[PDB]
Amino acid sequence: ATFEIVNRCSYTVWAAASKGDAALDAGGRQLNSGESWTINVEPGTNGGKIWARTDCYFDDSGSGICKTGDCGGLLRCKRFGRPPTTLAEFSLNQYGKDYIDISNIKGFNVPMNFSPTTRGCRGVRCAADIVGQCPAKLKAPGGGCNDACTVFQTSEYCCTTGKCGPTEYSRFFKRLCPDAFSYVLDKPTTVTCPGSSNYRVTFCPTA
Repeated sequence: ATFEIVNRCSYTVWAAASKGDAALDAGGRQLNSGESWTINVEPGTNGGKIWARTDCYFDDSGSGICKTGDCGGLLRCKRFGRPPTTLAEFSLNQYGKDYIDISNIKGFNVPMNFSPTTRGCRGVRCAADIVGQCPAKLKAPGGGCNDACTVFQTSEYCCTTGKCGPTEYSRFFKRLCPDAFSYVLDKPTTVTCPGSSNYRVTFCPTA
């Protein structure tokens, strides 16, 4: 499957793509404003994610740091990123269907649209000004709006027991972005697409 990753933001981002125990494609790349990066994701990939990283520095070996979304200091991510990260999430070719979503369960850094580029389903978007509106207790000084699990580390926010409800913090994310997951047991906003669809992830879509 092909994913075109487009940075419509006015600022540079460092895109990242991983399934948690491996890179997808090259795993990460710099995208200046307006740049596009097309990656190939193997069919059957389960639990893949694409995100943006902000305010990164990398040396000539591809080692460094980002203020949001850092993946163990690597330009080419093999693992998931450090919150806060708006997440494009997907599992492909699962009994004939692909499943996609946007999640704020690990916070929000950059606005995003995640849409199919082939027929048979719809896209999702979370492009409200979550960072500007972020609750004071959730604001990440390095940038972004953390989720409440990252900040407070409670069973309720982290859904550790499997039995959690919505919270004042989850409701903040959900009010701003109804089409994204706001907590683990949110009513799902997953979209079912035809198996082997292709996609576009656009950072700052309303930019």
